[PDB]
Amino acid sequence: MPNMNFHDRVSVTIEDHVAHVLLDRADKMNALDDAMFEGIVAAGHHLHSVKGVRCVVLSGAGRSFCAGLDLSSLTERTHGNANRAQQAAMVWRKLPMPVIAAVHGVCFGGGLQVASGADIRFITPDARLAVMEVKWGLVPDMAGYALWRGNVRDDVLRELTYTHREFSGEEAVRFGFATHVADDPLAGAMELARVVAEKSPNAVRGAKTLSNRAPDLTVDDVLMAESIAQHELMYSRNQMEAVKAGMEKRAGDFVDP
Amino acid sequence: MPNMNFHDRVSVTIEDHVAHVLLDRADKMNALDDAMFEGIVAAGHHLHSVKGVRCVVLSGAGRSFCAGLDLSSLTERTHGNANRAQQAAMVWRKLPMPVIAAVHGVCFGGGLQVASGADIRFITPDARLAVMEVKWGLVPDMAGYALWRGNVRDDVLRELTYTHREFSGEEAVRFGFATHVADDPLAGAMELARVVAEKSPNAVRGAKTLSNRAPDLTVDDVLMAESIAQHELMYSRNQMEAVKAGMEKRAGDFVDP
Amino acid sequence: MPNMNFHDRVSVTIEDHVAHVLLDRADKMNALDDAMFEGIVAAGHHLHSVKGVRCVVLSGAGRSFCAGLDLSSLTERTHGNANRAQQAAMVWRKLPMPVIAAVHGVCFGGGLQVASGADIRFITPDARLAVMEVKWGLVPDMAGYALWRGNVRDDVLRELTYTHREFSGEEAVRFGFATHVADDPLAGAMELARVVAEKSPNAVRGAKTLSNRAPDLTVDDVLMAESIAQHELMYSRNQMEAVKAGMEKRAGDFVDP
Repeated sequence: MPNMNFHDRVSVTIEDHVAHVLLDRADKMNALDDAMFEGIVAAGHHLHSVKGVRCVVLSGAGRSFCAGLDLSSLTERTHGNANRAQQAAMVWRKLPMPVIAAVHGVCFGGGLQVASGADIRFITPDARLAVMEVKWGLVPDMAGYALWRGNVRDDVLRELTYTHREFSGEEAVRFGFATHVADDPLAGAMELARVVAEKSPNAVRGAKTLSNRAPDLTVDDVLMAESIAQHELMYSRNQMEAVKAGMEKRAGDFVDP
Repeated sequence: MPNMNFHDRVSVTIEDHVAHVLLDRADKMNALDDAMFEGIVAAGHHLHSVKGVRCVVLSGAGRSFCAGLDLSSLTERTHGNANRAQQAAMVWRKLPMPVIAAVHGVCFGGGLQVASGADIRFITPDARLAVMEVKWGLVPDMAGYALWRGNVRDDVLRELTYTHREFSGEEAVRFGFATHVADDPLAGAMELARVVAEKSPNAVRGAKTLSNRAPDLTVDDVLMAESIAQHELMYSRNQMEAVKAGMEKRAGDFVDP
Repeated sequence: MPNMNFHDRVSVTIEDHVAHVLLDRADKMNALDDAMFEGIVAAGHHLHSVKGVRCVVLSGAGRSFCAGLDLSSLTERTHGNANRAQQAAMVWRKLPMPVIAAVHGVCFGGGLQVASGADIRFITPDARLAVMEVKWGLVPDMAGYALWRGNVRDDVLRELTYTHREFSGEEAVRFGFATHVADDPLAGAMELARVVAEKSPNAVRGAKTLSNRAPDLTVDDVLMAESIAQHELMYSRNQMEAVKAGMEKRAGDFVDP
């Protein structure tokens, strides 16, 4: 408590530095209508400014993560570098803290892109996924081409996009669309989020930022960005605490930004 | 019919929106002489402007896909961003429609790069491949460094290039040089090409273009290119048809660009 | 003989065109103190200008490759695009010839980044590795984000960095932190280095340079850099020798740059 609800579509609860974001339209398999878009983007935006949130778990209520877009202009940048549909996925990558998704049942189209905004994905072996867009005469346009490219082979992605074929959770892990197969992906994500929540929050945030930016920089610039990030951390209060806690084999007690 | 023949080296036949391109110099294991280069580049160029071709299958006549270069200036850009040797591989990636290669027997050097121009590769388990160039005191210069990098690990590629060692079709799939192991790679490629040929041709083409360009763009630019591509598709005639055919569980009837 | 020793921390010996670089502070598990940094960077620098070195093997004395940083400004570029800590890893990637690392025991933090500067890594199945930095409230800043990105998935790297968890040599190969599992990684690296040492040294060096630069170039520029590199090799003396030796089924006899 509180259960924070956005647009009757997304619920957020926070405990012990972990936020759990739940797509909550179980009766329509969390399909992406207008209010679900608003709900997702608003939930992620809210989380920018909650103090002390160190990790996010993102999952779906009911039987599926997200059945994709609901049947019932694009180029305008309404959310910084994104449009609204793209932000539903991108807000997770732009959050300063890591996002761990837990995927079960169907995860199609927009739903697969939204999950792909997370840092890391747990999934059931028997989940059903698809890069569904070509079926509707469209292309993936909710940031998939920016999010998939560091995890999925070029050939695999072209195939799955042109055929829009379904693949399982097990295949998803092997293809790079998910990170770990688990019978209870929510339990695995929550365990991992707890672990993340024990670490220096500044260091975790700096790492996320480097992971986010390094693919698009030249080697020279990666090197400078590493050194600039390390300069904010070295000899700071939470860094000296990490070392001390390290040395005393205890958990660090950190100040949250 | 017609069997279109280019320079007595490459044959192209088209049926039900699928073009089959056959390297046809079986008696020299489709080795890359001057006429084979001309033949390949001319065949790919011809296919730019054939209306209604929705997928290409690329394969070799006789016992091997391509034994590589035939024993018996480089920097000049004769084919847009490529020289002639590079275009033999690059023409497949620059074609608006997907190219599916089917690889068997030997596939060495230039032959491996030509195959690597395709979107997707089927291969026999017992094929023999090699990044052969270092053996001749050369480097791979027929676009391999542009084509391999989204499918093959950095470490794997440096090793195979420096040692020029042979690897099997099974290894090729695991390393990322091919997509699927099949006893009859041509039959698998043709099946996949048929599937591709059922889809909205505009959507398939937009997807290929995003897959082609997204690795070299910043995140910001990937996002804009996604939205710009989607804007050409949404509410167009073939997109409305895809949705309708989708809804009526039937095959779409599309107008070819 | 000679055993060249740098700062009492690194030993280098050269035979039959292979340099063996040994981190030699076995009694502190080759941990990275001030002198070890100096030792590494000086050893790599020396190797730039030794004529006839065609491959390098990098390994650790005693029980571990490198236990990482020793407890007992960052942004200044002291070694071209790197600071000193980054150069301990980067010098291996900037050397004109390939570097093959052999990893056993513990390989943590800085030690993992140093190994990651090599082109290719052999490792024991039961090695212990970790992206350790978050434990000390830091981020990886010894070039890991530039070196890991062509071998390791985005999701895997974010996980291992945030949790700083230990993973085995077997896992390392599957994750992309190492290339081959071997019970005797030094014996495997030395065998591979011998093979590399038989090849045209100009061709091997050109290949390393393309592998190094191609990830950061546009497709257009990769194509030009391939053609420019090939132009230095084609019809040169060592290239004509490779072909001849090729044709006569013998080892090439090359002039070293």
